[PDB]
Amino acid sequence: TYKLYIMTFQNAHFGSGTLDSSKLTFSADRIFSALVLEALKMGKLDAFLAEANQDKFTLTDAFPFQFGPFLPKPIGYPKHDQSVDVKEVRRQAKLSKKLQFLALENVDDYLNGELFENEEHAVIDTVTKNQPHKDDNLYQVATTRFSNDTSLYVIANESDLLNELMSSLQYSGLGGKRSSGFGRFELDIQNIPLELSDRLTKNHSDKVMSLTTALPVDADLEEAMEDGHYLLTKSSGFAFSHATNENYRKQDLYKFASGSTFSKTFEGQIVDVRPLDFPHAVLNYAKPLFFKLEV
Amino acid sequence: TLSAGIGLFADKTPISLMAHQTGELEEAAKGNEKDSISLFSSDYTFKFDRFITNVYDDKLEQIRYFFNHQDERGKNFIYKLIELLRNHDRMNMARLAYYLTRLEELTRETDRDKFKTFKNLFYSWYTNKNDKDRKEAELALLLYIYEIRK
Amino acid sequence: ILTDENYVDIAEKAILKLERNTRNRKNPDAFFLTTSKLRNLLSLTSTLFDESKVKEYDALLDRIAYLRVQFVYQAGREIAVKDLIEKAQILEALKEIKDRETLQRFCRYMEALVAYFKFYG
Amino acid sequence: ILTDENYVDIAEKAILKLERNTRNRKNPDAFFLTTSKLRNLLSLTSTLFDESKVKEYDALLDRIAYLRVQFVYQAGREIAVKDLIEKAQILEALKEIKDRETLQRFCRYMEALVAYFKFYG
Amino acid sequence: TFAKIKFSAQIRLETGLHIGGSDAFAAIGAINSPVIKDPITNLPIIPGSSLKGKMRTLLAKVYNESDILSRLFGNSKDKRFKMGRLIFRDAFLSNADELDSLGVRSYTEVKFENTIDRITAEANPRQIERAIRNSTFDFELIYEITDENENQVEEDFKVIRDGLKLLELDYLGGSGSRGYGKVAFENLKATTVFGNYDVKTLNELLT
Amino acid sequence: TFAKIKFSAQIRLETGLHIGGSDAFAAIGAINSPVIKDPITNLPIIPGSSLKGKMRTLLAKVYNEKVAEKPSDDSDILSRLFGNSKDKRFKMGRLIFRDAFLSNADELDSLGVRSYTEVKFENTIDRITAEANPRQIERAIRNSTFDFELIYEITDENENQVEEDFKVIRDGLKLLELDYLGGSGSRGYGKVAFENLKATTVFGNYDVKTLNELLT
Amino acid sequence: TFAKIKFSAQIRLETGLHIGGSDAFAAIGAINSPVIKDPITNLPIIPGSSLKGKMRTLLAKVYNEKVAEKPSDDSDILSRLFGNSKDKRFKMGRLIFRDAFLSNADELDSLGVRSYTEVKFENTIDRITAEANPRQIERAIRNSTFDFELIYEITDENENQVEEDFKVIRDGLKLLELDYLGGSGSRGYGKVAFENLKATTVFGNYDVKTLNELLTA
Repeated sequence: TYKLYIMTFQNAHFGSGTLDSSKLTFSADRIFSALVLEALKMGKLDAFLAEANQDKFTLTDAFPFQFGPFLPKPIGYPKHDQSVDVKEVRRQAKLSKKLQFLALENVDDYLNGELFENEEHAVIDTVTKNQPHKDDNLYQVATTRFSNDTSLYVIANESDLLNELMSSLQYSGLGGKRSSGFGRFELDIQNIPLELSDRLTKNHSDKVMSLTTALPVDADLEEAMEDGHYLLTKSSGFAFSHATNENYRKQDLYKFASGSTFSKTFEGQIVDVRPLDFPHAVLNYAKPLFFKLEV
Repeated sequence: TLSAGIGLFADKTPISLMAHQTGELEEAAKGNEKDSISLFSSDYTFKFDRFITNVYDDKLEQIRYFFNHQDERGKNFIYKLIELLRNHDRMNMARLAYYLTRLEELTRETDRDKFKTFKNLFYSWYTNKNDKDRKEAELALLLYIYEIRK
Repeated sequence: ILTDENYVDIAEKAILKLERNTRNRKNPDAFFLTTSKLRNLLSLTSTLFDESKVKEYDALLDRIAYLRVQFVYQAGREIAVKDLIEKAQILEALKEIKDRETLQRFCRYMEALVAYFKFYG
Repeated sequence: ILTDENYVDIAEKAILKLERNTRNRKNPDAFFLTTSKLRNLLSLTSTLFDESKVKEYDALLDRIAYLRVQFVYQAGREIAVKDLIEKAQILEALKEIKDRETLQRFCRYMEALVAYFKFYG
Repeated sequence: TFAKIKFSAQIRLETGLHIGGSDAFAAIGAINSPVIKDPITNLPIIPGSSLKGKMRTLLAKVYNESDILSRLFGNSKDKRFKMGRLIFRDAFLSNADELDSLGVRSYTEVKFENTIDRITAEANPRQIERAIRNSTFDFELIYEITDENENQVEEDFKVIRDGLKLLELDYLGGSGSRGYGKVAFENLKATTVFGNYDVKTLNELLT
Repeated sequence: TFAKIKFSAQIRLETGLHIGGSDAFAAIGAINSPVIKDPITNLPIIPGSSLKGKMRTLLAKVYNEKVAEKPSDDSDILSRLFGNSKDKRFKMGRLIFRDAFLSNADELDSLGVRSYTEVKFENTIDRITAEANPRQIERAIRNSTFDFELIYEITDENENQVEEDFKVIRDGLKLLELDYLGGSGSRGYGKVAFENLKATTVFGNYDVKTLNELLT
Repeated sequence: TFAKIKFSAQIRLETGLHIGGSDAFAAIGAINSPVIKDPITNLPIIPGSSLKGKMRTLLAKVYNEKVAEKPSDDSDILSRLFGNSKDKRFKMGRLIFRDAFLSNADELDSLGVRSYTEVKFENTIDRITAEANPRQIERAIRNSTFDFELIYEITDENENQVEEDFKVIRDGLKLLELDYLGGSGSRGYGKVAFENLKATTVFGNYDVKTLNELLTA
């Protein structure tokens, strides 16, 4: 709802299940799990976790910032408004099938219908590292390598405890092989454009688009399946912990995805996906910050 | 029409490294315009309508017709042609015109017509200045040295 | 004058514009200019085309001044080299060096003259 | 005086500034100065332009003193060489050697005189 | 207290580098070993893991038999020391302008090189691509001060100091017994960003 | 303990070097075989790889009982000094040959030297038909001195082999003064001369003055 | 076994030799065919490439039963000494002809010598019109001498081929006394006397006292 937190990476590894892959953006759950792993080692987590259970604060996953904040592609929102030249309009539905990011300057034209040939953010490399003179020593690490002006901007509550944490994520880095040269960024808190904060709702019952991955509360998940158009994306992985000496596994939260269009926008959770018989909680942040489409 | 992408890989390389880069060449050959083969690398993206009728059966036949009816011009002559075919500024046109005309008289005087019907036919598709007759000559010489590698 | 995009096509035209032995029909259309008089001119420039790589321009300007000596001197001896420096505008181009990248452009211009001379007969 | 960037254009101007046989119209505009009197002057300097490479400057200063002898002496014999050392400021330049790199600059200056003399007629 | 001090240095290549990576296509005449590069700028890079593994194997020969390497580089077991307190970044080849003023064609030289059989006496030519002499790369190294720490913080400083002297005595690259290394750290300063920790007395331990 | 020592010797030349570099399609009247050089300064370099390959194949003729078919078939004395890719132990072992970088750049330029590389012209005569085929090959000049250093690491895995590895190293530098070190050396070239050897420990604590008598 | 022995011999000139150098920026009215020189001392040099080039071509008339037409058609007694590129076991080949430098720079300064390279004017006379064509070629001077190093390898193949190869090396050196080390040769410019033929060991162990009997025979 409040000020967007522009973050310039220039090298980053973001997950997608494997190590050979690296997604462009990182979503709400990862950056929130970075803060809790940050506020723990400041000895400051209980001021954040008491804040982490309030209606006051929002959080949003990354989107490319190329001289202007961008947005997801609405999931199936453009309608089929032309039975002419099928030889090439199916090829048009090939390039406009891996696009997934739209600029805020023209996201209203996309709902109104416009092609929007996709621009390039961070061509993904895949460098084959090793370990010398060992048995089974060739892993392979992908890399998002950003295109000289593109940043990522979580959109969150302007909170002074939040800015103290995310000025230290500049030096611990987001994403994958941090402590190896990945994910280190430099934050730059800016302000929201006026026609973007116009539509950063959370509780506006209309044809509303999500801007983050959200697992709804069970009273809202019944009706949100009816008219929604969503992706599901399988948030999982190993739970990072200083208190195990054993790499356990999270309990596989299947969320929605950023860009899921919906009606009567629901309220989300902080899903304790801790493994069984485990000391602390694994928060796995999932509550939506929406985006009105026609309003 | 279809499209293909061929990739050479060494022995004992993993199939995931192997199957991925071939997929990079197929999606590169889909973007030539639509109808192309992509030999070994993204910068040999030829149409099939000038890869079979020009590279694989026309130019490679004539290169193989030369370098078996002689013992003189070995692999070293072929390799210095590849540098001349790959850089290709305006200055290498002159340096190639000098390089072939030295060896036209350096050879033994029996098979001088064979070299002269080779060099004036090789210099022909070096200076065409449409790029469609030159990169084929580079790919035809890659497929010849790969066939004679000891 | 010669830029980077034309100095080989200039030198291709200058060999064609140079005259030939129209008489003495024993392998005719041969040049009055000979190979060995032409390689004496490139032997001056080829030892500067490789000291342009190593040294500064600030030390080579003594021999670049000397190329106007001997391109004139070789032109004065034989009338065939006299025509070469007129057709190929060499004495015009030699007074226009001023830096490393034109010195290498002129010394590649002399190699283009030798290349097409060996090519055309 | 002559620097490295001008001593050939100085010698080009000095041949043009030298007079010609305005009378005796049998291949006219020929010089009073002849080739063989000019090559006797360069035969002094050419045997120092190649001992400047080998030897020190500290041993050549006996013959560099002798070049002021014979450029004066050849000027005293024939009035044509008398005009050459006036037009081409040779007696001024010869008193200004002082090191190896000007000795080679003066000895290339004499070669520039022979080059343009052979060139211009 | 909580702090994240970093070690900004300018690295310097007294010989070449060769940090390889993905091998696409040899293509006859084309480079038989292309050095790793930044796929946007096409400038040679030094990846941080190539620094991070290199200065830990050197310290493994010094501080081995562990405990002081584990807290400075991490360990998959040992619940105390996962994400062990050193967060590196890749080098960025700062002087892409100072080399051009010195006069240079491209930032990556090509070294020709071969291999002679012991009996056949027949060669086997490489083309090992290098990154040229006296290029400087941006070197930064986040060491983290924490509540658990500042008991052994001084004793980690006598390791990372020693873990950069060894790169000045080893190669940091590929094919290092054949040259291609000899890297030097100059202007090695220890600034503190986001913290409160007095970095004065450390700065005389570095010089 | 762990230690690295350093052999700061001074490679002079006599009958100057030609370590070939870019043998690509050069210019027409230019050098047909240029020496390897620096992109920064365009000076001659003896690379460390041509020192290491020459020093094996001379010590392979001395310190091998069985005649090796390949560099992976050396003795235990060469495979640990010069590295071996088939032994479980002797990978990455005992020597770092740094490149050489033309120490007397000012001393040569105080003398009559114009260029640090001479270009000797050279031909070959066909045996029947007596035709010449000339070549211009570049060549480092005679009185250059090159900074030569090694790094000999002692990784606490031998504990007694230190004093007899230098008997191989000093023997290896005696053979390069008799063999030619790189290039067309059976026709004159090469002939390096190692001067002012000094073993000084840089890291670790190993007594070198009891060893510096082996280098004399 | 492995041993390297050394032929420390000494070239003495007689009517001293020309060995060409391009020197394009040489002069105009002076030396247009310079001798090759040490670029720091500017002294006349006999390079090893023109010492090795004679001794394959002079010994091609003695130790080739079949005429060559190329190197690597020689008869395995020249190949094992000098080397081939189309044989298999004789590529590196038992002879490192080190260059020879001007040794007696002090003896020539003791006598009345100004410069170490005399210059000769030579005048191709046209046999009709009698018109001249002078050249100034540069040559080393008459009583110059040269330190002639030569290094012989003995690997684990020279069982008794050490003596057989030294019948060859004292067949090519005493034949250069009858030939001319390159230059012009048919106009003087070549004759040399190899003084002080003296083998010695520099590495390994090999008895050379049975070798200094046919070198100095």
